[PDB]
Amino acid sequence: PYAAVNGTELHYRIDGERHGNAPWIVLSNSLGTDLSMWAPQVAALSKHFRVLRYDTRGHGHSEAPKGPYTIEQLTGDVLGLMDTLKIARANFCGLSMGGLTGVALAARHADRIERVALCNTAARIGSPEVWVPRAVKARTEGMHALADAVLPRWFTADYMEREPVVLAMIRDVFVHTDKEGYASNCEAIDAADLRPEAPGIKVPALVISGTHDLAATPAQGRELAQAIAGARYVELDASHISNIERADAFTKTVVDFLTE
Amino acid sequence: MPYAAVNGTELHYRIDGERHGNAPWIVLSNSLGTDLSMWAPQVAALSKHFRVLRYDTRGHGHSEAPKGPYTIEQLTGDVLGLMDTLKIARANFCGLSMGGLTGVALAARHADRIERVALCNTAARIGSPEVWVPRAVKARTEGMHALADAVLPRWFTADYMEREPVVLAMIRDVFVHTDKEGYASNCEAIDAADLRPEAPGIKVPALVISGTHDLAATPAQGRELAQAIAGARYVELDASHISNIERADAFTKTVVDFLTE
Ligand SMILES: CC(=O)CCC(=O)O
Repeated sequence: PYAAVNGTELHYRIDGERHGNAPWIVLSNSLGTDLSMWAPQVAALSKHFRVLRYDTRGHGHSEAPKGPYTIEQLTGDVLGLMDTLKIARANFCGLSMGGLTGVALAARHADRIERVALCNTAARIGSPEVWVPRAVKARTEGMHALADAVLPRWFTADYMEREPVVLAMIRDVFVHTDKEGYASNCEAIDAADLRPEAPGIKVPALVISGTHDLAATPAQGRELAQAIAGARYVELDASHISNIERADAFTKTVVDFLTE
Repeated sequence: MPYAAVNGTELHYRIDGERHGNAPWIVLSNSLGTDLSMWAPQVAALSKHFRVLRYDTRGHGHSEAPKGPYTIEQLTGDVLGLMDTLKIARANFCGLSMGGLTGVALAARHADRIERVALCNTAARIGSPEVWVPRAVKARTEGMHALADAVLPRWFTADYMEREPVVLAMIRDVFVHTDKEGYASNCEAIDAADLRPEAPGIKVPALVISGTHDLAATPAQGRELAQAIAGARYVELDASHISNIERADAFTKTVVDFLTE
């Protein structure tokens, strides 16, 4: 399944009661992942929602158009996807760059968003010292070279040692991400600072951060939550891909929040 | 992502290791209801010694699901057409379940295309009409969620499943999103393939890996397979049917030492 959205082709995947009547949840992935990263949440979510997952532009089985990409393109893909599938309004749960997209969507397109879960993210993620070298390395050396540095930021060393099959699966998706699509998203993320509009988010919002997350910090998640009136901040004992390392605690947090 | 139009279909494939290097090739072939992510625990170790080709079997993953039923000849020709497309002249081959079955066909009917074969959680005749006929009906008329609850417990021991809920969820996600017609047509292929008369004809070094808890393809069938094949060797792992996941480390080691001996 693929949807032509902005003259760009996105791979997507639906779970839950299709004939049924349940609210939608849209899930939005981290840089260097694909929609498989949400597999631990799919069962619980499916009990309450129709679930829409997709591969972000430049990722997974989606197209990689010419970059640099921008936050507005990443926001527009989600809206266009929902347009295509005739989803008038949905809950939204995004991780890292997925959370950043959630910020833009919630601030600017609340008529399309019911509730927002903003996970392992910040209103402004990283800095040019992170994103510029990362995009050069991606472009000039390929993704295999990048995995060694990036993957340790995603999971604690204990989790990786204990779970070499999960790590190998996640690493395989990262290392096979289109290097240009990857760099072009590095550019979108670096260019995006949504700090000015976080305070304009008026939908119910949950911010999840990982205690051990160095890519988007607990301080950043608290800053994001404090900007949003009524936002709830939850910290998990995890690093950056918290929905995997702490799947049960993540899933329970998000489901409880969304079914309020 | 990479696709090749081959044998009258389109297959999604993936290459690891230096693709223009000089290391021998290895082609991996997946189980029914999986996609090429199932071999992710082996990729790192095999990339050290080999150029690695993985692919989504027809009806699976991101490959096309053409009109079924499928046959063991379509499945074999798929591997061959992919190799041909990549200019791969010969390769080691490691297949799990229907992948191991494909590997028996390939090693028997295409010895010159094959270096060494690892035939994993498999048999020269897998299951029986009493399993495959209702399976195909169920997949086609009820969809894959229904099948997942019956099939998945046959792939891992209870304890692994309890200990490894993230691995299970990811494997289940691929299984439940398999095209149902694609899956049923492969059921038909496997049920029709009885490679037992052809196995004694295999001329290349073979390794047979079986899981002591595998009910879908048994140790006993693993031994018969190994005994049909001149010089084949048999190794049994403390696992059920998807042994390259449940006992990844031992599986990897076994396959690597055998293929590089
Ligand atoms: C791989 C599959 O879907 C069936 C295997 C079995 O007979 O249990």
